[PDB]
Amino acid sequence: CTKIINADSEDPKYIINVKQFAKFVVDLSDQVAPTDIEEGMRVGVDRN
Amino acid sequence: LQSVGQIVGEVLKQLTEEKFIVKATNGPRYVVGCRRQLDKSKLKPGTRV
Amino acid sequence: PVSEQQERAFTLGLAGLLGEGVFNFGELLMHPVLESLRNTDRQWLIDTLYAFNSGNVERFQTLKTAWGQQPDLAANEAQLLRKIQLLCLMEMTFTRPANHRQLTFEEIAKSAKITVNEVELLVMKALSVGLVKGSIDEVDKRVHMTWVQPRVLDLQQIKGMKDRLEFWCTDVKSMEMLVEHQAHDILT
Amino acid sequence: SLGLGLAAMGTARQDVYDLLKTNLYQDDAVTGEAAGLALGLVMLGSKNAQAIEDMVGYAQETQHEKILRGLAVGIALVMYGRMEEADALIESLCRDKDPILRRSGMYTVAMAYCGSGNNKAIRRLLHVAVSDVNDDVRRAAVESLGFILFRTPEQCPSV
Amino acid sequence: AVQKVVVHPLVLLSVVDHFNRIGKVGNQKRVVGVLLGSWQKKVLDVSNSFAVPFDEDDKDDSVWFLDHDYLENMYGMFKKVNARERIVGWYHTGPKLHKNDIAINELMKRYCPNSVLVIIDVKPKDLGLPTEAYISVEEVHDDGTPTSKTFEHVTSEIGAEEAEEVGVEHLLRDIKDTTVGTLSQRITNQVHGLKGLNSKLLDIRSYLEKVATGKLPINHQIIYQLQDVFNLLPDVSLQEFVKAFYLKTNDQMVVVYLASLIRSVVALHNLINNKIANRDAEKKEG
Amino acid sequence: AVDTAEQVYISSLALLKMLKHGRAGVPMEVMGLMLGEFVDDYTVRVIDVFAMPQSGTGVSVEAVDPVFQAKMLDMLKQTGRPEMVVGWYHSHPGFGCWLSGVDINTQQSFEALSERAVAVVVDPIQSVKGKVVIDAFRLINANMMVLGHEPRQTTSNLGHLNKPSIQALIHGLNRHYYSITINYRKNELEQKMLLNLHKKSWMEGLTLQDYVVKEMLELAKNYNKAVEEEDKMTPEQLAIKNVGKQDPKRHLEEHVDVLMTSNIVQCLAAMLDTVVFK
Amino acid sequence: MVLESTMVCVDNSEYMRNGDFLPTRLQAQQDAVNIVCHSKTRSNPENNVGLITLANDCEVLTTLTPDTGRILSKLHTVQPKGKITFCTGIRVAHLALKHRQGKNHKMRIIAFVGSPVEDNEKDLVKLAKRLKKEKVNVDIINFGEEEVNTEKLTAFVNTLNGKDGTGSHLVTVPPGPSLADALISSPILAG
Amino acid sequence: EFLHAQEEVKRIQSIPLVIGQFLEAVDQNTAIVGSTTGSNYYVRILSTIDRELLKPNASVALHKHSNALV
Amino acid sequence: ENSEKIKVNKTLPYLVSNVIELLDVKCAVIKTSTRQTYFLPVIGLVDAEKLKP
Ligand SMILES: [Zn+2]
Repeated sequence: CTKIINADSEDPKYIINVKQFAKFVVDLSDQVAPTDIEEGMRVGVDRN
Repeated sequence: LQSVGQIVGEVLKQLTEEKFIVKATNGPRYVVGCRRQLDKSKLKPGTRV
Repeated sequence: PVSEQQERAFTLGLAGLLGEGVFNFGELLMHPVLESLRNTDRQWLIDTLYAFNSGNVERFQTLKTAWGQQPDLAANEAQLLRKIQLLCLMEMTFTRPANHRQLTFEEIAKSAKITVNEVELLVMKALSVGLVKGSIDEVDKRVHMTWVQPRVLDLQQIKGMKDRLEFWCTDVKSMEMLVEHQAHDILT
Repeated sequence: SLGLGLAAMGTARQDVYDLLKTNLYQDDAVTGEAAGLALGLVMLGSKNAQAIEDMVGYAQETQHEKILRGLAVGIALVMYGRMEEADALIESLCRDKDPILRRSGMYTVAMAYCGSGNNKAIRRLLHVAVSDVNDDVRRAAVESLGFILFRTPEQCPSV
Repeated sequence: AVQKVVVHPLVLLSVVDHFNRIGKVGNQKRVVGVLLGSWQKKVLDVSNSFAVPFDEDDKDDSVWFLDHDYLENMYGMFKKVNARERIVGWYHTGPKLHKNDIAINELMKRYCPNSVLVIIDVKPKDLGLPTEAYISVEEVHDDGTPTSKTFEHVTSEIGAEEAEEVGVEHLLRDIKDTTVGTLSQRITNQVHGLKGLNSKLLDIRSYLEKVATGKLPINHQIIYQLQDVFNLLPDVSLQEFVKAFYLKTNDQMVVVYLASLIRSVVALHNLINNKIANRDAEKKEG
Repeated sequence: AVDTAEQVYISSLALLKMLKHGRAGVPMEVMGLMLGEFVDDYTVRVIDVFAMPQSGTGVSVEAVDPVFQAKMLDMLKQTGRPEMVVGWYHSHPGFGCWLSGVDINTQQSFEALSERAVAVVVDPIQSVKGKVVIDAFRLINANMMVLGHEPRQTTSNLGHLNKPSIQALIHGLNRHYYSITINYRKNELEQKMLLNLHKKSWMEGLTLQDYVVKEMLELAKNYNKAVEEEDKMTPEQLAIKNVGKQDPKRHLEEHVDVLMTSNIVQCLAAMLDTVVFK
Repeated sequence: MVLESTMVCVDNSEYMRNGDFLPTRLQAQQDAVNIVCHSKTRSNPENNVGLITLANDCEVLTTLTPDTGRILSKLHTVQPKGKITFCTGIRVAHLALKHRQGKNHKMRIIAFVGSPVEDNEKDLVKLAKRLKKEKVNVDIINFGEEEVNTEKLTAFVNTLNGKDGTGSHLVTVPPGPSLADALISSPILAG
Repeated sequence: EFLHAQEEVKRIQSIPLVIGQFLEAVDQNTAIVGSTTGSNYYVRILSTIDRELLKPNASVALHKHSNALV
Repeated sequence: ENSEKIKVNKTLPYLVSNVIELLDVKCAVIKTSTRQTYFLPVIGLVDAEKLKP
């Protein structure tokens, strides 16, 4: 689990603070809807 | 792209001319050795390395 | 043009080499192209130029040098006389290593073309130039000195052959074999 | 090939030797290793220079180690009970840089001096086991010491 | 420039592997490859290198071909693997340097501003080191030799690597002070006595041989100048070196004595340790 | 159709290139393609290794560049002889030698491409000439699991394979893979040149000038002898001690060999004094 | 798409500086190379063209390539001054064609001679007999100036193509100014 | 072989060592120590080191891979 | 370089965080959100002048 803080135009490049680790610039997963992912929303990121 | 960065740390003391005890800023401490012309005179303890 | 260069070499043989600028014991003097052209220039003057560098005092050649070229030589005769005295001091050490390198004060007096009593004063002046670092003993004014720089080696480097080098090296390997014979089992 | 060579061991028939050479020249080491052992058995005790030359030459040119290992046993088998006839070959195999050829040389010491307490065979074996870094060659030397001392086995445990 | 030429061990092996790769054809008689290294300082260190296809012909040594595409494409791909890696010179086998080398050198000079030639020998011999370092420059000789363009020898060294001799040295090795002065003295006498004599012998032969085929016995100032530097010691007769008497001879006795007096004390410790070891410990009938 | 304890022969050049490339990319786990030779099932020898340019994707199959492989192969064809790549060689810094699901996905693609598909895992843990942290692994098929994974026709080779055994981390992910033995490929002149360049070059072998010697030696000889004078008191204690019950007496202070070697080698300088020179 | 690779030999010399052919002999030589590269490209895209000066230095200006862009760049800033050394260049060109990995492509050499060559006629004839054994077609277009009648080259071409051989045309420089198109027509008409 | 093995014992010490503090000796040839990380480990003491130095907690160099009291 | 840059930003170890300071031999010191400080001999792909402490 991690918490989103922002979103960007074109490739969203949502940047997420894990909870103590780092600000991670993670792209959305292939099998997800971009609209469903939202700024200021808790999200789950696969480490691998 | 080839360069891989260097841990920033402070020399706690000079164990020997070959090896100086240093502490990484994050906290784990490793005894370390100087590289080439590292000017050990300017590597006196209390210098960031 | 051989003749034009021989004419340039006539000047090189005369004022050009008479000038204190060139005196290298044949580094330039024994170079073949200029010396053959300088053969047209008086041979005795050309010989006198070699004589100052390696013949040192060459008192007979000193009389000859005035004959070889009155211009330049007369103007710098005192300075050149000093240079040959320095050349004589360098000559003993490089030409003779040990043994003959050590020589009497009187020979240095002849080498500096000065009186033997005067040479006690004169050797010090020649030693003073200190062109080459060495060890000098005034018991007989013998040289037996350390570092010296020869402009070129004499003859065909006969000292470099079995006269000094090479022959000694052959002796060493036989002694190296003696070390092997002394301790073959240890070599394993 | 392994069965035919064992069945024809000591016959020294030219036809079996030629067929074993055909398997040797097949260039397949697993079949070739069987052929190499068979080649040694058929010519065991032969002291045949031509056979030893063919095997040593093939071993030098054979890239596969498995063929070399089978050939190595074969070279020892051909030189059987020489006692001094194959000493030059034994020196050459020990001299050979390849470890498997050196192992064959230790085996050649054993076969040439089988049931012999000859000091010369023991001495060469003694130096190689200490000198050779390769463990397989060192192991081969110890095995060879047993074969030579079967005739006098009282001293066999002490070494 | 090119003050020293350290060559990494991996490159030293790479030349030998190429010789085996072209071992099928012995006609070339040499192995030629682009030498890639980093000019971190005046010291030049060779790193990973690749071999450009090249043919050397005995016909006037003018039939020489270097593939521009192979040199450019491989160097670019290798540079992609290492940013530090850059063309620093070229390497060839054939220990006697061919006359064609200078022409190949001019192409090498174009590719790298201060390139160097390393004459590594795939078949190693004895003495010194395998790589030979030569840099070709154009200048006016002070004495006056025409053209004065020739390769100049430069110091060469072996590079540092980790876990490299596990493949090779693990079988042997002799890292101890046990063999110091037991065989080490023998090697120096073996080469300084013979190899040092051989180079001097080449010059002594050159007194007539240099006249016959050499550039000149009286040539290359260092022939006499370096030899005279080697003759820092006089070389004959009085010498005044080991014949110093009050000087070196007296000192040799003081140090030899101080070194020797320990041995009498040394024997005492070793002998008594043996006496306790055998006279008491062995003698335990129980 | 049956696996065996096959031997992988690593040429010195391939091993040297792998560790050097691995050391450079140890932080980023660099990967490369191994130019091996499939001479026969029992023996596989990697004659050469080449390093893939660093790829952002990782050690994954996608990271490998098809265009780079084709052009590199063409260069190998023009100079010397090219060989079909046996498999992918790569470095995992965190776990000396280990296997991963990501690794198997690339390994499966290489297995589809050829047969042996050997994978090597070199790492930063190292020794000057005694580490060999590198290990080689080949996956075992789930369908093949019902059949014996590796039938052995030779007992001794299985015993040699048994000596490495398994690593505890490797044991955790061992299932679905089988370790394959790796041995150095035969080295002859290659061994000889490094051998010539070891004592003569890697170790100090000037030889012409190989032979401090009389300046600090007097200090070292006095200091070691002083240590012996204090140390010899412990042997003096042992001889005086009744020692009815065995007790440690700090004997074997030794240093006798160290003094003997130093004094004798310096005394051997007499050969330089009157024989090597005049 | 006939597969052929041509190691052309360009000439850079004080003679080439003369502009009797076109505004400049070098520019005309560059134009002649341009048409042959275009002709090879029309015949097959894979066709490789490579060129080098045969004067003073006879290395490889460009390795043979299907793309003609490298050929054009090498022609630019050719810089003319070196005395002609055709014998070394011709030997280099023949072996260079063998050097190419794609020997399947037909091997041909086109050369330009701007100055008389001071070589023994027997020596070039000996090379020409070796070239005949190599069986690589060579056609030479002399540019601006040449040895009178190119007698040594005419014998060299005959030795290269004797016994009902290809008889590749040898073009002696047309006296005075010559149009590049006039020079191009003879090779296009026949090898 | 003895000399080569003795060199190997010296070699483990030379590689960069993480700093550590000795805590307790369970038995000879073993120890419990806290590193700069602080995590307590069942490390093995090197044979050469004098045992008397080990008893005060002091500071003990730890091999990075082994964590042992180098 | 752009493809590597895109992959690295996307990757989990990008650890985007502020630069503690800017240095010259052209150099940067970055404290990652992991709270670990690293000095980079090369300031980076982005322009040194563009980067702000
Ligand atoms: Zn992997």
